[PDB]
Amino acid sequence: EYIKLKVIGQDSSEIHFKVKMTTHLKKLKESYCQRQGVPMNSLRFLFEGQRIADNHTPKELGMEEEDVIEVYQEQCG
Amino acid sequence: LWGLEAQKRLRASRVLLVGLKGLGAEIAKNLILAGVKGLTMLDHEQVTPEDPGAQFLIRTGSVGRNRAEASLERAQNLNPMVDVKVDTEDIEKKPESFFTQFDAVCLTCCSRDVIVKVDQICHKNSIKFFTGDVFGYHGYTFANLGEHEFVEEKTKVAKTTMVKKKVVFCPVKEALEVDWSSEKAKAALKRTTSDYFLLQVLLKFRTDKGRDPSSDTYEEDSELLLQIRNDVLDSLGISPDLLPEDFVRYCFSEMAPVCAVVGGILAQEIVKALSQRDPPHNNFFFFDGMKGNGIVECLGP
Amino acid sequence: SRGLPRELAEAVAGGRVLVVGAGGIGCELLKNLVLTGFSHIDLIDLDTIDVSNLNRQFLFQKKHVGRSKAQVAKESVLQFYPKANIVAYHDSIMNPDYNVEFFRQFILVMNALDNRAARNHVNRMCLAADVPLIESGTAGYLGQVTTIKKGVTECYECHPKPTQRTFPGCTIRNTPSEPIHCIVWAKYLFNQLFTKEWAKSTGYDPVKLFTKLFKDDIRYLLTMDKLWRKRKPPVPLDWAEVQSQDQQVLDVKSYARLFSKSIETLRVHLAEKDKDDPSAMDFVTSAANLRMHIFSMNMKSRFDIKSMAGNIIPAIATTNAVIAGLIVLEGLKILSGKIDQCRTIFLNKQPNPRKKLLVPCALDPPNPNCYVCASKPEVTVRLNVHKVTVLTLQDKIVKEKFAMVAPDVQIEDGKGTILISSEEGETEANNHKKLSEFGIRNGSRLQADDFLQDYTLLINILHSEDLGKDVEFEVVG
Ligand SMILES: *NC[C@H](*)CS(=O)(=O)NC[C@H]1O[C@@H](n2cnc3c(N)ncnc32)[C@H](O)[C@@H]1O
Ligand SMILES: [Zn+2]
Repeated sequence: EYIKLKVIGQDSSEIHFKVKMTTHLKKLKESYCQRQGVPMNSLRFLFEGQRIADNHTPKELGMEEEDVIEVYQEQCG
Repeated sequence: LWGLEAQKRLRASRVLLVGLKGLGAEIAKNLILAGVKGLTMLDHEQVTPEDPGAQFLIRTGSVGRNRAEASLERAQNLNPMVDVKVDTEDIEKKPESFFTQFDAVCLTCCSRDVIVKVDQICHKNSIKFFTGDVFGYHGYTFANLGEHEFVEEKTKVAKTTMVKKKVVFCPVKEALEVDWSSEKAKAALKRTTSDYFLLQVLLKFRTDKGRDPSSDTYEEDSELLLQIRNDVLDSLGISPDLLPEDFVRYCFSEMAPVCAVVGGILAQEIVKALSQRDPPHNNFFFFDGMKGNGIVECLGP
Repeated sequence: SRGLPRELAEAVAGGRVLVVGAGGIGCELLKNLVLTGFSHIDLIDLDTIDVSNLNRQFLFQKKHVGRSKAQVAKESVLQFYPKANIVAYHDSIMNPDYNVEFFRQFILVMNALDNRAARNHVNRMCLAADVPLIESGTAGYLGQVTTIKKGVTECYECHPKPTQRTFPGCTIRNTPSEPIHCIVWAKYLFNQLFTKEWAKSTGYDPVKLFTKLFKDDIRYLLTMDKLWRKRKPPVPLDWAEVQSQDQQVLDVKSYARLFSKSIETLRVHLAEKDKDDPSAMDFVTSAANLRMHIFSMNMKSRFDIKSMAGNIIPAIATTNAVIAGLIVLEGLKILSGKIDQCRTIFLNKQPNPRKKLLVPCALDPPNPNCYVCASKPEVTVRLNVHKVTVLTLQDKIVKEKFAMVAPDVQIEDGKGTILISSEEGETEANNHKKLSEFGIRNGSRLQADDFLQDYTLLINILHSEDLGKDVEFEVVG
């Protein structure tokens, strides 16, 4: 089964992903990183306060339909 | 017509700030630098021996002088374009006519009863209401803007443009006197931070003792706070085990860093409200400087 | 100056702390420290003050314009607490004077910087000193605070930093380091025009305005050699000199003419009674590149400046207050011996689904692969050996990219031939010479030491004559 996930950045920005529940979340992270034009380990992705690792899946993390993934990015200013 | 109109709306606004201790100092400094049309600092109290330091707008050598009066020079010096004013009279005996000259009113150091009254006055006269206090490592802000309209730009959504939005706030009395016997409130209870109920405890202290808990009388205040903890939580249908005993040792006096944090958030909320540019935090902001939590709760409805 | 338990208060009153940077965050931090009971504070900042009611500073006012940031911050705070022992340095933290011995004086170091190269240096200095470092940053409503401790947490360089696409506007810059500081200055100058009001007196003369902020103002900055002793001095310009001798980077004469062209065009706009119109952007391109040339900085094209200028996030002073307050609160836990309670704290614009505006996060352990804080760190660089010289290696590959300050470089071969010497007057003649003349090519290894930073980096070389347009070196791994 597929699940649509909301990925919300610090600036209230929002991107929606539709991802296979058994597929590693590394794909979602590398896709989002490509959209922001930033390197792989440049941001952190949290779900329920837990850091989403490359080999994590929605099934393993009990992710529901329309659940929110939070993005955090270091400010150098 | 543009975000430039939000700029001129702020620069035409007059704010009333009550209470010129640590938190009020921070709020004044922030709002003045921002460029409000003017700010009126209201305090009835005089500078005490332990005030010139902790309050950076007060000069060393001002003990015995009115706290708001002694703040004026430093406060004005920050921005000559701001109309910085003082009021030495008591807020509790201030007529309703006085408030109508201000776009926003921000209360610090006031008793619950003064908080509710002034809030009720603002709503009657469409004035924007704010309150906030610091207690040790804890600090909070509350807003009541009633029917509030703002223009926030919404970032692109793909799988940026401006949009008008209306948010409805509620009176402080409803926000403070929440009924927890309801079915909706029971499920809300688990999600509600214990800092809300801590606020309830400290308000009762302030109303009864005429002051906040202090480092000088730690042991007596600490005993009364535990007594109030039971008398407030049990009188709400909530098991008094939500606030642990160790809460007493983290809510005394005014931590300068906490004023910095809570004064920074509150001031910005005042700015947002007056400019009508960004979505103001709906209702409460609770900060615990020991845990690094900044929570926005919506209570009252 | 008490508000917290005896052990902590005596720790705070007796300890000594370092604040690096005296801008928005710094000035707020300083106040927060003195009001908390920190009585021994060192404050360093290289820059001088430039302020106007276009953007207003906490401790900095019009009477302070042209003076040291750190000194004025010290003087301003001394008026609140007369008893604080504050040492102000008008200098760069990358001055070799501020060595490991200097850093061991402090029980806590707090960052308040706007650039990467300096942050990198402090990171390494703090690891070498074995001293807790509190790292902070801000942009608009957003910002974070974190804690770096050797052998416990990740260093400032354990993870790749997002390459800056959007630029946080900070408290007005006077001495340019990055090319963005000139674009901010030009954008700041543009909205300060369209002696403070010299244009309204000379009749918008593009030649008279040229000879004031690009002649006198910078010659006035040369009176103080506090920065100009080990760091590269700025070169003043005269209008009569410049006359004498699209993504295209142009020469100084053209930007001086476009400067006079922009002023000739924009004054027609002023006659009546924004950044989109070409003439407005033509000013920004000129006044910036002009300052860029003065401060030994490579000039940028219109295309690059256009997108950069559009990416400037406006400053929100209230956010810097929040962060400076969070820093001190993290400081208190460390000096309390409760580092295990420290958190990486992110600030949001709006509350998240979990109703959180401040988001605390567990501190991450050291990255075993980090090229800085790991034991025996090693990298790999691909470059053209027949084109790139030792000077290009030193100033743009060893010092710029890998952020070294006083490096010493020798070739790995069981001989140790000194290519680069930090000690002046040893390998000075090697600069112009090509790297291949020293027997360096594919497979060669370079052991670079920065004894100031107390840091060894092993550099692997892979040679390639093909790199592309405007490519000199490429980091691989
Ligand atoms: N992004 C947040 C705003 C940054 S700031 O608060 O304005 N601080 C900038 C301030 O720090 C100084 N700085 C930068 N690099 C420095 C070195 N190497 N040494 C000393 N100070 C240094 C700048 O001078 C700015 O004033
Ligand atoms: Zn590291």
